[PDB]
Amino acid sequence: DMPIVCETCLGPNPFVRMQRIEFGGTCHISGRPYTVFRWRPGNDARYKKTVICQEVAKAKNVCQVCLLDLEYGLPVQVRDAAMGVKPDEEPQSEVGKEYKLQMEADASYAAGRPNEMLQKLQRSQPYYKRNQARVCSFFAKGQCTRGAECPYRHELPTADPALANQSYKDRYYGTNDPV
Amino acid sequence: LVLRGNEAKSLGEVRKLQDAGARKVMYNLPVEDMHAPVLGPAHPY
Amino acid sequence: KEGITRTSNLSAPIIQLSGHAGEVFSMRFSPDGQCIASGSFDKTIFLWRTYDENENYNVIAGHRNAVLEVHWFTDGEALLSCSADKTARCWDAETGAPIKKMGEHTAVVNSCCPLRRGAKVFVTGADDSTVKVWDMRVKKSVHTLRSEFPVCAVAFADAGDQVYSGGVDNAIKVWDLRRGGGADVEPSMLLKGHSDSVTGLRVSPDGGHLLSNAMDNTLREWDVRPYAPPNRCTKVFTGHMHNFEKNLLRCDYAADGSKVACGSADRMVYIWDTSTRKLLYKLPGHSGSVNEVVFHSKEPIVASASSDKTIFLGELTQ
Amino acid sequence: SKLLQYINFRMRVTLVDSRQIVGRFMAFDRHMNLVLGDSEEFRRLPPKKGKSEEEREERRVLGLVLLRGEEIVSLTIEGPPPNPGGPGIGRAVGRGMPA
Ligand SMILES: [Zn+2]
Ligand SMILES: [Zn+2]
Repeated sequence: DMPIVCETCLGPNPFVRMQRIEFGGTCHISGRPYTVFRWRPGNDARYKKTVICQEVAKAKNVCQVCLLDLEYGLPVQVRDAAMGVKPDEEPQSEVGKEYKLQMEADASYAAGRPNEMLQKLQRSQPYYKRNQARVCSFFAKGQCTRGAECPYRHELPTADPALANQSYKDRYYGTNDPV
Repeated sequence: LVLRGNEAKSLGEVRKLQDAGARKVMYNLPVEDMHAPVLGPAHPY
Repeated sequence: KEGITRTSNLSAPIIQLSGHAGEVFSMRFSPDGQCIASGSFDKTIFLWRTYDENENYNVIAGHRNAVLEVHWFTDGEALLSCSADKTARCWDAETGAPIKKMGEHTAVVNSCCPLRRGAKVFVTGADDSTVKVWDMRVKKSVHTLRSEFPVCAVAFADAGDQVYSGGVDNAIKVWDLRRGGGADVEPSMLLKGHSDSVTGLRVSPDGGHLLSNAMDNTLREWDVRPYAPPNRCTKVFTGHMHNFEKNLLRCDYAADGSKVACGSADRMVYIWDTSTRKLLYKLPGHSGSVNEVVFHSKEPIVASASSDKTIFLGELTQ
Repeated sequence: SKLLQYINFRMRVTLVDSRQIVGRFMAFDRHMNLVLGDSEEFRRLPPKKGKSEEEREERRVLGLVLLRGEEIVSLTIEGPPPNPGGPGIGRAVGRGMPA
């Protein structure tokens, strides 16, 4: 009825026009058809859409968009490390994952003292710069004709080359998440 | 006749509260009944 | 179970009235308390029974824009509807026919109040800064006064010779209509103390007190007794809200003068005890700004109308 | 004519010989013909001193009568004529609360 979203991934505007595409995608983790939500966080933003199921979202207390934790905004590793909790038991397989889901249908993150570790390692103001156009792939190759008009960032990619290959399932579960 | 009276009365049953979870209100009560918060240590969340 | 002292004859102590298709801007109880006139943004008037089914037995149409304000006429069979389509309309309630449609105003006819003792006469104040008095049987308007700022709320006094108009100009005015048979009369009384616009005006059941709701998020109570202190301001109420919606949020007195109900923009039905000037009921349940609240003529029943296309209809327990 | 306002309205008639006809109005002709339902003839007998003019005018009951205008002189009124449910619902609902 409403996305489960990082309040950074709603941008500065207290008013949000968001598109609701029911059955608009497959959860990037449970592979399930779910209701997608799409919106422009702010005027400098792009159009971000939810990436995972609503359940698969509220299991690990992560945003449906950035897959970062909901309380502190750090990847699911960094929060699981400071939470000290076991490795993910949840089945990687989708037969397994859907079986776990159809079970939990028919029948730990809210009650922790605020961990100083996570608090120490988090951003004070919101990373709105995460809600912004990708980089113009034609500006990189030098072949962009769209000029300043391009809705895509006219800068070059300045990124760790082991990064920029991140996996949804791994940023949601917490295994070899390079960030 | 003034012999002795207490303030024990007007409390008890009359103050009709709702369950700390219920998201409906079935009857129009005063603000101190229907509202007037639950209780207890903020909790951790 | 729970057996809490059923006040009214209504089937339940909280009844939601649905069937509208727009904001509900103003409502009114029949003088004999067994009818509801609900005027919606959908330029339509639903007529509900107050008992035994709550049946909307008639939908009267005929305005081309939102019916902003409705009262009943003193006998309860004729209805006065005021709208945004610049047209105030007299209807027969039992029948479903319109009686007299006067459209003399140039802009949205925000506010109206029909006189409760005397002839069939009602005031209407609209966006043209003119508050006009309208007698039933003549087809011309009987009076026309000109302020400079668009008229938001108007009421006709208990006794029937003065008119109260309040608007965006930070001061509510009382005018005398028999003192004025001319076209640029100057105002008789200047009730000041609201810090911005007035939205709703109700005449007290004795006629000595006037209730003003203001987007000063303040309810103010003034006395209209011609022998008053220098400051006619008596009472102040805090608690309700006005927001960017700037809807026509109104006032009401309980039929006994014991409570005062305001519509608010925080979706809450507010009911203060006039005496202690404090909040008796703060009823939730509305999804849109609460436009007008009406106290049932006989029982302590309160019915509210919201900008959420419904009307809650219930009784007060304490 | 305005005696269209006058059909079904009970009326009294004077004849030239001054005989009185009281009945109710049914139909009227251009020739001042009339149709009297429930008609009775009140004929004025001479007033014999010591009695009221009002208490002994000879009443005959004629029944349904029709009146030729040629001897119709005057007509007056005698008395009066003788003798969406809309798309609304109301349902019981609690008021929702935010906490
Ligand atoms: Zn997010
Ligand atoms: Zn480009």
